[PDB]
Amino acid sequence: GLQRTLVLIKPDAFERSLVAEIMGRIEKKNFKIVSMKFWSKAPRNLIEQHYKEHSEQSYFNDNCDFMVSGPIISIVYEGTDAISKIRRLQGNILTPGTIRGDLANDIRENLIHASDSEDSAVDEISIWFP
Amino acid sequence: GLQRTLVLIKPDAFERSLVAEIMGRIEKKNFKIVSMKFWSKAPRNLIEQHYKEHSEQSYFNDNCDFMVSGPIISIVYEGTDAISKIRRLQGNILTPGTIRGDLANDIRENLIHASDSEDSAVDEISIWFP
Amino acid sequence: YKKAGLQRTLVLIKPDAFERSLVAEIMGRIEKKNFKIVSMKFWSKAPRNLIEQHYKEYFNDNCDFMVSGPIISIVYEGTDAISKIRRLQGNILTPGTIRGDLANDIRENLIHASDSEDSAVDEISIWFP
Amino acid sequence: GLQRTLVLIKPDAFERSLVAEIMGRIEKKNFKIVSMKFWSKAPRNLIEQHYKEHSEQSYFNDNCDFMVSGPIISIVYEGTDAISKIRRLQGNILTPGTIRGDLANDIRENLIHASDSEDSAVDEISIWFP
Amino acid sequence: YKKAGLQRTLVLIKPDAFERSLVAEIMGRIEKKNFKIVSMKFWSKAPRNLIEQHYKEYFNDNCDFMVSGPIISIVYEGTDAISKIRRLQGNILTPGTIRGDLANDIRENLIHASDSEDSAVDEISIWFP
Amino acid sequence: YKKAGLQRTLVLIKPDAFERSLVAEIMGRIEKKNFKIVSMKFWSKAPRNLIEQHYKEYFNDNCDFMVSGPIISIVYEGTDAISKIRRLQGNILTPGTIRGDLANDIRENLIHASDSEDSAVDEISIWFP
Repeated sequence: GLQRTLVLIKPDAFERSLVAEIMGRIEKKNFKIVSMKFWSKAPRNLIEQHYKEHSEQSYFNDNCDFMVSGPIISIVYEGTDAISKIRRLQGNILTPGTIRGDLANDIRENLIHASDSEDSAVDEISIWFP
Repeated sequence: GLQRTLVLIKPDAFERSLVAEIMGRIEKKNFKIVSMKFWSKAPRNLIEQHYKEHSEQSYFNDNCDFMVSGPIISIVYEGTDAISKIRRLQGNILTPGTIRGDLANDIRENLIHASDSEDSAVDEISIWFP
Repeated sequence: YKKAGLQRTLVLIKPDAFERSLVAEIMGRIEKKNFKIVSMKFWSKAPRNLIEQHYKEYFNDNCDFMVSGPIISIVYEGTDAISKIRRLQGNILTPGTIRGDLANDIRENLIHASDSEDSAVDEISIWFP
Repeated sequence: GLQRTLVLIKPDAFERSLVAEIMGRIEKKNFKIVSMKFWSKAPRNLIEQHYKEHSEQSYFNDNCDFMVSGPIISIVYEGTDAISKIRRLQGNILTPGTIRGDLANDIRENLIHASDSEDSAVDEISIWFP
Repeated sequence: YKKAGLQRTLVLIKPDAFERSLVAEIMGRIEKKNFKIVSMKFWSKAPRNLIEQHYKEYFNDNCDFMVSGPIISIVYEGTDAISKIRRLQGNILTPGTIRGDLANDIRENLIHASDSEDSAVDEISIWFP
Repeated sequence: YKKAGLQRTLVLIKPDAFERSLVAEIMGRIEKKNFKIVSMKFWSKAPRNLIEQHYKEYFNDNCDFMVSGPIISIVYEGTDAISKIRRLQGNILTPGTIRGDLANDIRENLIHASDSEDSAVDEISIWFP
């Protein structure tokens, strides 16, 4: 059962030279790249539609400022249970073995975003890959 | 308390060039290779005695076809709590940090098999290493 | 984004890299050498057109390989980027290099990097007008 | 919220050539080295003040003998939630993805020690870095 | 199993590799170069006999090392496998190679690879009759 | 601790290595070549003094870099350690080496290793009297 999920490689991954290292972990898990776009500086409006459900929260503007402070890469990966499986690779900073667990230490500069559900994926994918 | 467990490196590991990568993780955990046999194409009868407890299940024939579609390696590792420890390294595809968690994405082509118990180990070891 | 430099070069990550899951491995070596990405473009199957202009010099046989699977064109920036990355690409006989460590075929060699300032300019023009 | 924790790289890491591999995992998690001391052979009295809460336990002398059988490195790392985060990287031998999980197989020769609490950290840091 | 080629060579993964836990590291470099395994044999302690025939040319001192710990003999297949793998083995002074990156001793050098077509044939015969 | 040898050399892990989080990566390559650590010293900011004596030969510009961020001085021991580690350090153009794979600047080059027996002795004296 193939699925497609959207993944974002945040500006901090570029600053810390962890782009290849992050994509590699996903690649080694056997997921394929269907679509890919490189953003030297993603358009703010595009960032705000993506994080719109956090529109009423405190760090919304900062997270937005951050997502626009460096290049970004948006990828559409394809694979079996891709959405759930990749969301797990991403993990969290308190779980070693995952991407955020082994490489991140901030809840804002967390190197990567992966769709968390089917709806979220279809919406997220339509945003960066209309 | 030393133990010996049986490990199988499945055909997909060869197709995907992950043989060294899998053995390395076990090696780095400090387990030693006691016995090793390389099978360009393991004999089907040997495969069926090994998966005989699944003899009445749907994917039995397919899993069997798969295990005979490429080379295989059978290894007997030795170490403290080897059986339980290695079974954990193997893990599952939903748990990053483990072998199946970081490299597999199918419940059939799961790159590796590790004995799941003492009895299973003694029986499995007598099968590939009579 | 420190990486930045005094030279711009074109890199092509070939289909075989995708089939053998070495895309990251390859990009990692360049990234660790501290070169930055200026432009990047992914093609599920680069246009027959561009492949022809690029190698415009068994021509059709290789062209077929470069069009089979997907490719990624990248523009790297850094000091002496052209030469340095070329050395990273290396060849099938030189261990320590990308082709040296990961490839064993003169056509299916995983990656392409501009060999000269002239090449780089034309190559960047073909993939990034 | 920065914190400082104390970390010890045990003699076995040296024997097994895993010093860089262990420090690398901590480094990649983005923690910085504040202080560092290399001990060809740490002084026994220093080892006993550190493991003094185990003074009445069976393996106390052995663990002590071991900690003095090879070189050791004491490091003070600094980062956000450093104490808790690094304690997690260290993990245990039953949890792959962590340092002990991927590289250790003995509860004594466990390659690394990381402070387990703030008090433990302040005390441990005053011990090796008075 | 694409790897396949036009040449067959013999590799010996020495005891020190096992003691230093570099067996996988070593096999990985060859596997990433895309060479396939044809034959493989593990010896908890290769026969004194075979060690003698192999190096049949301080002879006894080295023979002792090759018989101390375990060894793994492997037959690799690929285009120009003999030469290519030999270059991967390299030497103690050449970084980027197996011996170059991982060894620092002329006897205890982790791995052996056939140096020529003739050698390869005889070596494969000794370990894989 | 087998590593041990017949030669002693001095290594400096520069500030850029810390900023780019390559300290372990660098130390790992030497450790895998099986060299052992004899002496080691971490400096949050090595003394202006020592930097001057070391390079005592734009002098002030480089001295500033070596004093900006932290550094780690290490004394490695092994057979032919001086030469061998020097080769591991290599240069910006040689892939497979530390500078070859990870650096792209003649000043900010991540690591320093004694180039000769004489150098090694003086360098070890400056950082480890």
